[PDB]
Amino acid sequence: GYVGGLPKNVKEKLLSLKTLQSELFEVEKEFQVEMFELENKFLQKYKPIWEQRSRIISGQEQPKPEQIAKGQEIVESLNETELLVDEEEKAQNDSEEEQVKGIPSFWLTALENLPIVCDTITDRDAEVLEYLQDIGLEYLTDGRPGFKLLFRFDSSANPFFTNDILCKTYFYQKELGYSGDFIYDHAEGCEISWKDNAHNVTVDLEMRKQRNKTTKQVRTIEKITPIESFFNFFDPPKIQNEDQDEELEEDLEERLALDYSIGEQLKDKLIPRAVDWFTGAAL
Amino acid sequence: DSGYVGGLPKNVKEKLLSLKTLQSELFEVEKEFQVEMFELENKFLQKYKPIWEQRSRIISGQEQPKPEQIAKGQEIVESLNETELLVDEEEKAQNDSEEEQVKGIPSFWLTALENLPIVCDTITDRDAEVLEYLQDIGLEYLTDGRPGFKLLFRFDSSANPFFTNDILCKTYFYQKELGYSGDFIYDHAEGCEISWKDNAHNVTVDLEMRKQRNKTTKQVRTIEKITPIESFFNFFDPPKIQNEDQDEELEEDLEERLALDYSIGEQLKDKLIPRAVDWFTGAAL
Repeated sequence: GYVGGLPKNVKEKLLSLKTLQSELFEVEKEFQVEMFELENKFLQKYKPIWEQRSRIISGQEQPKPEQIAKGQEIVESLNETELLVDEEEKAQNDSEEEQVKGIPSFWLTALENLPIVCDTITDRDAEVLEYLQDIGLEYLTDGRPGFKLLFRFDSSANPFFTNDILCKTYFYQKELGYSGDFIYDHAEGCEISWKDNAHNVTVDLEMRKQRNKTTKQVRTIEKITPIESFFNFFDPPKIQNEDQDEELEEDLEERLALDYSIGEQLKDKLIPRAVDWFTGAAL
Repeated sequence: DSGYVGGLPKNVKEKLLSLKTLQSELFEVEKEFQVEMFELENKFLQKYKPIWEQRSRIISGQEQPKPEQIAKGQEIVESLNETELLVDEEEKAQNDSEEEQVKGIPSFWLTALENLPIVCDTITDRDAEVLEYLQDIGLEYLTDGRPGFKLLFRFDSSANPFFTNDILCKTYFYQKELGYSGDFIYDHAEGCEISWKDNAHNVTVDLEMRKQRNKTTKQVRTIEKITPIESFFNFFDPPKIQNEDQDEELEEDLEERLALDYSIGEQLKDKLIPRAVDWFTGAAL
């Protein structure tokens, strides 16, 4: 205030500082573009590792002796001696071992250990998550900057929906939010092609067969009511803000905070750290 | 669950070991990514250097704004709300001879630090007295030698009465390996020895003097005593370790002092200097 009340030398110097602030903001925009470029570059390196562990998880690929030995040495260095093999386990025959190809409930176990997301999982969700093979992540290059999430389900054996893959998208605002980070814009996601309502874990179901007391027509009914589930992660909050959504926008904002927290958790912890979160060592 | 872990078939344990190996490879990739980020950040620090130097010249009064920069600032003021800078008729009547009697921006950096939440707690009035002579706050990235960043504080020896050092700097150091989350993690920090002009001006100590005809020792003797005290300039001379005392005393020392010190260093580096102006006016809050 008084700095404005100070002579126009001080005001004019502040004006120059603000012009330099705008120029610095331009340099900052350049830096942000550069760091997203670098992040994409190294995400291309992340993807092979994540896909490899996903193939191991689903059982689509097998380990190798050198990898097992390296993990042995690392675990001994980690002090997490629980993973260590014992002779009683060695006694198991191959016929006993191959009864399951992938790690049972790998992701479900990992998501159960993960702090916030585990609260979202219901029993039917847990059963569904058993068919979850992989979680993949991607960055949005066009238009608004943002990052996208992918899940792969073995839809062939999945009894609940035909969606081979589900994708979830996040958006950021146009300009650099203050403090030189990117702040969120609303999110969008897929809709699930449930095979039927009984198998729809986002829904609880009622069956009714009736003869209408008013018209005396004969009818059989299939009825639906939505419920909370891990897959409420999809059907994300509709819009950041719009005139018709305001009453919805209350829930959209709250669920947006929660869903951004969930996605941030996935992005930083789970997809970059899966093994420890499965084993619980990440706790 | 230990029981479930035991239940894991030997094949499943082998697969888990392979997965942990993959996680280690991921940590290696994260190391490479952090190296690239550090180098790019150094490059854009080089690009920031001109603008920061120019604003420093403006702050010190060594340079005067041009009408072009003035008009651009006026436009940016018309944007959002900064009409505090819109110059009024009463000021245009003034003359540079009257205005330039105060050259530069009084207490620009001291004001900037005080608005900064965490660090301002450490600054005392005795520290503050030095900070009016602060006219620059600079960053350096320790590309050579141990990784980390160094902070630079500048003064005028001919102006300040406290020390003969034109520049005071603080340093922070990282471990050779990344943290678990993939971010950088810390090593012991170090600070400069302040070349105080005299102990009386020195602000990291409180002193007392006595004189005794000590019959207990039959000594006509003069004595001096020095006590460390709390002050922001304790931000320099950070803690160090000695093995035996380390595990009892410096364990808690490292638990507390290092946490506060790293928090303050990162807060300066990230929040303050890139927004050196908004923090001074307070808009950066």
